[PDB]
Formats: sequence, C-alpha cells, structure tokens
Amino acid sequence: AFELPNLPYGFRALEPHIDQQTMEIHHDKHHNTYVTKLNAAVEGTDLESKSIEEIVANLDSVPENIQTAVRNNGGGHLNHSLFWELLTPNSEEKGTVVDKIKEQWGSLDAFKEEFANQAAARFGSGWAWLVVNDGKLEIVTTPNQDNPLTEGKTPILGLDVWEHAYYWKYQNKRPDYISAFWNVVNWEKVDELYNAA
Amino acid sequence: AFELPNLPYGFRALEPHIDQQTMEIHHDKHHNTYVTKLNAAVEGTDLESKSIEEIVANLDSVPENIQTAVRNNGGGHLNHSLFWELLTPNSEEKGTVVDKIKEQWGSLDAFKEEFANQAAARFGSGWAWLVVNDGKLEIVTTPNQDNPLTEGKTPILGLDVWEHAYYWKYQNKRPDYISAFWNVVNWEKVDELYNAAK
Ligand SMILES: [Mn+2]
Ligand SMILES: [Mn+2]
Repeated sequence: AFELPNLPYGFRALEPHIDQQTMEIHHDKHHNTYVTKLNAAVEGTDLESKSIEEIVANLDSVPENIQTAVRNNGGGHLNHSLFWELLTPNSEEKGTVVDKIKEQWGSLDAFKEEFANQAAARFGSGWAWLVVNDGKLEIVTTPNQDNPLTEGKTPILGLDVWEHAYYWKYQNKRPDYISAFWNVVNWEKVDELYNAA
Repeated sequence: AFELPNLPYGFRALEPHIDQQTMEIHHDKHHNTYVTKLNAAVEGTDLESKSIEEIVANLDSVPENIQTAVRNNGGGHLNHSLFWELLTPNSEEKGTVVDKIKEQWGSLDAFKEEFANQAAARFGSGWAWLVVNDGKLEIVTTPNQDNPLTEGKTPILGLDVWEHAYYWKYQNKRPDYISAFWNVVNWEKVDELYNAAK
C-alpha cells in the first residue's frame, strides 16, 4: 500500500526560499494524512493494484462510494509526491524544458511572469502547473488536489498554493512565495517528467 | 464605499479558542484585501452603493467583466462581516435558534456533531453554515468565498474553514478548531439573523 515518501533532502535544505517549519509539517502531517486516508479508501478494493498516476488519470472509473475520498486524498498523494522531487537545494535553470520555454514564451522570465499571474489568480486552495497537452506546453491551475492528468494533460512542474504551503513565512503574500519558488525548482526532474510524456 | 468593519471586541477576546495573532492578521490583512479589491472591482457601476447582501444574492446579474472579482471579494467581505459579529467572549447556549435546533436535531451537541462533520468534510478552502431554507434549518458548506444567499438560503451562523482561520494555533487539525469555535458563538447574533430571515 501507499507510503509517505521521504524528502530527498533534509527539512532545512530549501532555506531561505521554503522555511524548515513548513517543510516538516507539510511532509510529515499533511502528506501523511493524504496517504492514511487514501489507504483507508483503497484497501479492500481492486484499487490496491494500481499506481496513483493510473487512479488519478481515471478518477471517473472509481466507484462513487469512494470517488471523492480517492480524488481528494489520491490527488493529494500524487501532487506532493511530484512536489518533493521538483524541489532541490541545487536548482539550475538549464535543460530540455528550459530551452522549450524560451522558444515558446520568448524567455524564461516571460514564462515565470505568466506562471506567477495564474498561480496568484488561483482563488482558494490549489496548484499551478506546467503541463504537456498534445505534446505542447501549457500553464494551467487546478482547485484543491485535482491534477491535470484527470484531463489527459501531463504535469512536469507543480506549485502548491494551499495556504499551508506558505502561511508560516509568507502569510497572505502568495506572490513573494511564488518568487522564492524559482530558486528551488528541480529542472532536472522537470526534464525527466517531460521526457516521460 | 464598502468599508472594513471594526471588531466589536479586542484581538485577545476569543483566547484561548482563537489566537490574537490570527484575529489581527485575519481582520487587518485578509478581510482588508477583500474590501480593497471589491471597491476596485465595482468602480463606475451601480454595485458601488448596493448592499453586499443584495450583490451576493444576485451574482448572476453582475456583468461578466467583474463577476469573478465580485463573487470572490464581495463574498469575502460579506462572509467576514457576518463572522466577526457571530463571535463573542460572552457566548451563552440559549435563545430562539438553540430551541429550534433542539426540536430538530434532538439536542444542541447532536447539532454540533452534524455541523462539525460537514465543516470537517469541506475539502480545500470554504465555509460551514447554518441557513434558513424556506423557513427550515439546514447545515451547508460552500467553497472559497461562496455564500448561501446566492442559492436563496439565508445564513444565520458561519464558520471560516480556510487554513488561514486556524493554521497558527491548530495547523492541520481543523476538527480541534471546530470544537473550540462553540466556546465563542454569539447565539444572540444568530437569533437576530434568524429573525431578519423569518
Ligand atoms: Mn500541500
Ligand atoms: Mn477568512
């Protein structure tokens, strides 16, 4: 059954951009809760055999009695699993995806600008994503723990913009959190998820 | 000319149920942002001077150039305006609505169990409500800053279950925040909202 994956770095590795208090509570309480509630919904069903990607890609096929719980807690597991890996203490703005971004948006900054506007515009709880749609790049956001895989789009970069992702250090200033984020993006992992799609 | 309302008590009045840090930033920054953005959104229109209740009950009528901004910021202004007046340091579990609740749910704490279960279950950002629906009591939750007035139900009690409302004191444990809330409910304001409804 699903386990809370360890972070690939220590709680403090992403300072000063993401504070150790938030990394610890966000990983060990919030993500752990999604794993517990996901397990309680799937265990004793034929969902036990499927990857989270498989489940989230096909939420409409899930039996209605557990669909909401699998949508919310399944989305939660997948989103944070992606997120912990898309962060690094050794961010470098180079690679296959950084190059695709400059051809399409005209520069990395212009892309960041549009990502930031959508990320900030996401009202309430949700995620800002870079996706592949029909082999093209697209900036989308989703509400709560919805994931663009449910709409057949492949996520290659994600930002958590639930208040719990930035309240400790940035309180009500989501745009400053979005700015700090660029400093910790694992562009190696963005390339790997793109090269998969 | 929409305005951030004053708190009718101090930032410490709701301790230890809601912390002074939260009361201060929730009102002074979060609510203030809704009021500022609402005033900006409605500039030049008949919305400038309408009651926020009328506006939110008639979101369908709002021109599409500003509908989302007024849904989000107008609802944030109404919701928080109601919320500050529905909290008090002198909560007493009595009156017209407590009596109707005991008739309908059997007791007040049985009602709290149902309210607490729906308020816990509202996934992501939102509100838990007690509403008047065609003269009857109903518990409902809404997403984000959506308000039951839009669906023709009058809110008489509300609880903010956005993470900002409880994160400083309770972190992930929204149920512990929901239990503390009962200690600071202004049942006199609930009765007044009920009577304005009926
Ligand atoms: Mn999160
Ligand atoms: Mn609030």
